[PDB]
Amino acid sequence: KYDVVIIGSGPAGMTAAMYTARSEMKTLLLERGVPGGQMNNTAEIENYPGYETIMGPELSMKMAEPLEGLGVENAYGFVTGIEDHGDYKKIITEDDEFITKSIIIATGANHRKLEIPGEEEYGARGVSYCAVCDGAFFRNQEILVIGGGDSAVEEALYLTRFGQSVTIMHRRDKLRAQEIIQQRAFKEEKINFIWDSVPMEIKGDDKKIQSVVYKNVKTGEVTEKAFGGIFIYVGLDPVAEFVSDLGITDEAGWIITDDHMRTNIPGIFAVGDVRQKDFRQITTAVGDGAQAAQEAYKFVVEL
Amino acid sequence: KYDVVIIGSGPAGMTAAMYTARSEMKTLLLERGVPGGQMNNTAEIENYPGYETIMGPELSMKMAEPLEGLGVENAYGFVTGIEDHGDYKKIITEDDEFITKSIIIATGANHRKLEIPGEEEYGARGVSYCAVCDGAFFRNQEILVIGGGDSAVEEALYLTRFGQSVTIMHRRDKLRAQEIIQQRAFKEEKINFIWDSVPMEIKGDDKKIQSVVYKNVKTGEVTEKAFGGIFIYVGLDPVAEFVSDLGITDEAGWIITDDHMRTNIPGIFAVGDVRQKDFRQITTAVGDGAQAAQEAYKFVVEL
Ligand SMILES: Cc1cc2nc3c(=O)[nH]c(=O)nc-3n(C[C@H](O)[C@H](O)[C@H](O)COP(=O)(O)OP(=O)(O)OC[C@H]3O[C@@H](n4cnc5c(N)ncnc54)[C@H](O)[C@@H]3O)c2cc1C
Ligand SMILES: Cc1cc2nc3c(=O)[nH]c(=O)nc-3n(C[C@H](O)[C@H](O)[C@H](O)COP(=O)(O)OP(=O)(O)OC[C@H]3O[C@@H](n4cnc5c(N)ncnc54)[C@H](O)[C@@H]3O)c2cc1C
Ligand SMILES: NC(=O)c1ccc[n+]([C@@H]2O[C@H](COP(=O)([O-])OP(=O)(O)OC[C@H]3O[C@@H](n4cnc5c(N)ncnc54)[C@H](OP(=O)(O)O)[C@@H]3O)[C@@H](O)[C@H]2O)c1
Ligand SMILES: NC(=O)c1ccc[n+]([C@@H]2O[C@H](COP(=O)([O-])OP(=O)(O)OC[C@H]3O[C@@H](n4cnc5c(N)ncnc54)[C@H](OP(=O)(O)O)[C@@H]3O)[C@@H](O)[C@H]2O)c1
Repeated sequence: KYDVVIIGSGPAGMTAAMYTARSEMKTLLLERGVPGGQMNNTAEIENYPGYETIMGPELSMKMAEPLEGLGVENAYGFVTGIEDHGDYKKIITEDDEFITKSIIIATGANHRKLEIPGEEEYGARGVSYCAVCDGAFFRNQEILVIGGGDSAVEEALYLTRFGQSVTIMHRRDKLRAQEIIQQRAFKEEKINFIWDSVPMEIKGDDKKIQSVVYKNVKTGEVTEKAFGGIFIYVGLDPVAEFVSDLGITDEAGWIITDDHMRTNIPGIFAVGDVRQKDFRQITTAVGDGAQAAQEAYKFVVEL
Repeated sequence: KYDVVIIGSGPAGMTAAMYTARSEMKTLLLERGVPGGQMNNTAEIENYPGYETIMGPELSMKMAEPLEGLGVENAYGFVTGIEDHGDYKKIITEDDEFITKSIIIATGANHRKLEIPGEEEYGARGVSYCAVCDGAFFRNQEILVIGGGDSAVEEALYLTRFGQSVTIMHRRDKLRAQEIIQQRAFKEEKINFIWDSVPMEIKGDDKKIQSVVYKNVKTGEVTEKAFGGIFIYVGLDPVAEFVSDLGITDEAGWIITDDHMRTNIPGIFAVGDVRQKDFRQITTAVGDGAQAAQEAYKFVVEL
C-alpha cells in the first residue's frame, strides 16, 4: 500500500523522502519527534556544503520545508516493530500499523551513557547529553565535558558562552576531534583539559551535582573536583530496537547494508547514522538517503 | 609535499577540500575553470537538501566561499597526467608539477555527442549542450531537445522561457527522467514530444541550423522538421583522460572505486560523477567527497 515508508526525519530520512516523492512514490515519513534529528541538538553547523555556518534547527527547518509540497505524507509515529511478509512489509507504531512495499530505516543514533554512579540521579540536575538543550542552565558554572571526539570538543566550545570555564576530560592524551576544532579548543582561554582520565563517580547533594571523581588511566591517581554541570559525549549507540529480531544488525546493533543501502531483507534499506559505518556526518547521511531512495524506486518498480 | 591534492572543484571536490582542510591536511584544490563544475550549467536546483530552490551558480559560490578561509590552496590547473611513485604521487598540468601524498580525483563527466552530420558544423550556430549557457540566443525559436533523461527534460522546461516551443525527442516511448519532472513536461503547453525517434542529421545553411532529419526506431519512418536550435542531452562520458594508463578505469573510462572511494592505487581516491556508478547527483557527489576526505586523512596519517 505505501510504496515506501521512511522511519526517521533526520537529514538522511528527509533526503530520502524528498527523492522518493520526486519519483512519485507514495511516501510516508514517520518521525517520533521534531524533524531534524540530531541537527536540532547542534548549535552551529560549519561543514554542510552550501552554508558557511547555520544553526542546526534552522537547517532542520530548511530540509523539512519542501516535503509537504512534494506530497510526502508526514506523520507522527514511534516505531516499535517491523514484520517482513514477503511482498509487503508492515510497520508497527504505538497505535498504528502501516503496510508498504519498501522501507528506508533512518532512525540514527543516540548518546552512550557512562554508567557510573550519580549519572542517573543527577539526571535533571547537572547531568546533560545536550549542550544546546541545557547550556543556559549553567551560566557562570564550572562545566565538565566528558569525551575526546567531535561532539565533546564542539559542544565544549559552544558551552564557553555560558560557563565561567569548561573542562574537557578525555581518556587519552590526544583528541579524536577534527584538528580544526582541536586547535580552536587549545586556543580558547575558557577551555581547560583533564587528559588521560575517566570519570568514576558523579556526586552531589539531594538537589544537584557538586563534584566528580575521576581516575588517571596511566597512573590510577584518583582526583575529586568541583563542577556544577557535566555534559557527556562518549560516543553513540544505534537506535534500531524495532529490528533486533530481523537478522539485519551487527553485534553492537548497527544496521548492516551494502553500498546501495540494502540490508539482507529485500525492500528494507537503511541510511545514515543507524548504519554500520565509521563516518557519521550530515553529508554522508544526505548521500545515503539519496542512494536509498533511488534503490527503493528500483525495487518497487521491479516488484 | 601536499598531503592531498583534489582535482576538480565541482561539489564533490569542494566537499572533499573543505573536509581535508578541516583535518588540517595541506590541501591543494586544482580546477581548470570556474568552481562549481556542472552546477554552473544548471539553472534551478530543487533537490539539494537545505535549499527549496537555488540557481546553480549561486550554489557554486556558496560551496566555494569558505574554502580560502579554511586554508585550502585554490589554484588554476588543467591536469594532463598523474604518476604513481609509491610513497608520493606527482600531478602534471600544462605548466606545473605538484607532489602530494594522496590524490582525490573529482573531475566529473562531460556531455556525450550524437556524432551525426551537422553536429560539428553547427557548433556555434544552433547546436548546444548547455541551455543555461545558450538559451537566450533562441528567443522565439522552435527549439529541439534530444534525450529522455533528467537533463533533457529539465533543460527543456527551462528553455520554454525562451522558445516559442520546445520539442523533446526521445528514442523510446517512456522517459527516464524523474516522474515529477516528466509530469511537469507533460503539462507544460510549450513542450511537444517526438517519441520513439533518433536524430540522423542536422541541417542548415552556411550560417546556421535550419532543420533536423530523424528516424522512428520502431518503423524506420524518416521525417525532416524545421528547428532553430538543437540542445543535446544524451548522457555522459567520464572526464578522466589523465588516468587512462593507470589501470583504475573500466572499459568506458569511469574510475572504479570501492565504497570508501578507493581505487587500485593506494592514496588515489575518486569521487562524484567520474566514478563508475549509476546515480549522479549533487547529494551523492557531496557524500563521496566527504568520504574520500576522511579516507585520505586515514591514508596520510598511516604513511
Ligand atoms: C552535538 C552534535 C553536533 C554535530 N555536528 C555536526 C556537524 O556540524 N556536521 C555534520 O556533518 N554532522 C554533525 N553531527 C552528526 C549529524 O548530526 C548526524 O550525522 C546526522 O544528523 C545523522 O542523520 P540521520 O538522519 O542518520 O539520523 P538523525 O539526525 O539521528 O535522525 C534520526 C531521527 O529518527 C527518529 N527516530 C528514532 N527512532 C525512531 C522511532 N523508533 N520511530 C520514529 N522515529 C524515530 C529520531 O527522532 C530522529 O529525528 C553532529 C552530531 C552531534 C550529536
Ligand atoms: C543540466 C544539468 C542539471 C543538473 N541538475 C541537477 C540537480 O538539479 N540536482 C542534482 O543533485 N544534480 C544535478 N545534476 C548533476 C550534478 O550537477 C552533478 O552530479 C555534480 O555536479 C557532479 O559533481 P562532481 O563534483 O563529481 O563533478 P562536476 O560538477 O562535473 O565537477 C568537475 C570539475 O572538474 C573540473 N575538471 C575536469 N577536468 C579537469 C582537469 N583535467 N583539470 C582540472 N580540473 C578539471 C571541471 O572544470 C569541473 O569544474 C545536473 C547535471 C546537469 C548537466
Ligand atoms: N562536525 C562534525 O562533523 C561532527 C560533529 C559531531 C559529531 N560528529 C560525528 O558524530 C559521530 C559521533 O561523535 P562523538 O564525538 O559523539 O563520538 P565518538 O567519535 O565516538 O568519540 C567519543 C569520544 O569519547 C571518548 N570516550 C569514550 N569513553 C570515554 C570515557 N569514559 N571518558 C572520557 N572519554 C571517553 C572516546 O575515546 P577514544 O577517542 O579513546 O575512543 C572518543 O574520544 C562521529 O562520527 C563524529 O565524527 C561529527
Ligand atoms: N535533478 C537531477 O537530479 C538531475 C538533473 C540532471 C541530471 N542528473 C543526473 O545526471 C546524470 C546524467 O543525466 P542525463 O539526463 O544527462 O543522461 P542520462 O540519464 O544518461 O539519459 C540520457 C537520455 O538520452 C537518451 N538517448 C541516448 N541517446 C539518444 C539519442 N540518440 N536520441 C534520443 N535520445 C537518446 C537515453 O535513452 P534511454 O533512456 O533509452 O537510455 C536517455 O533517456 C544522470 O544520473 C542524471 O540522473 C540529475
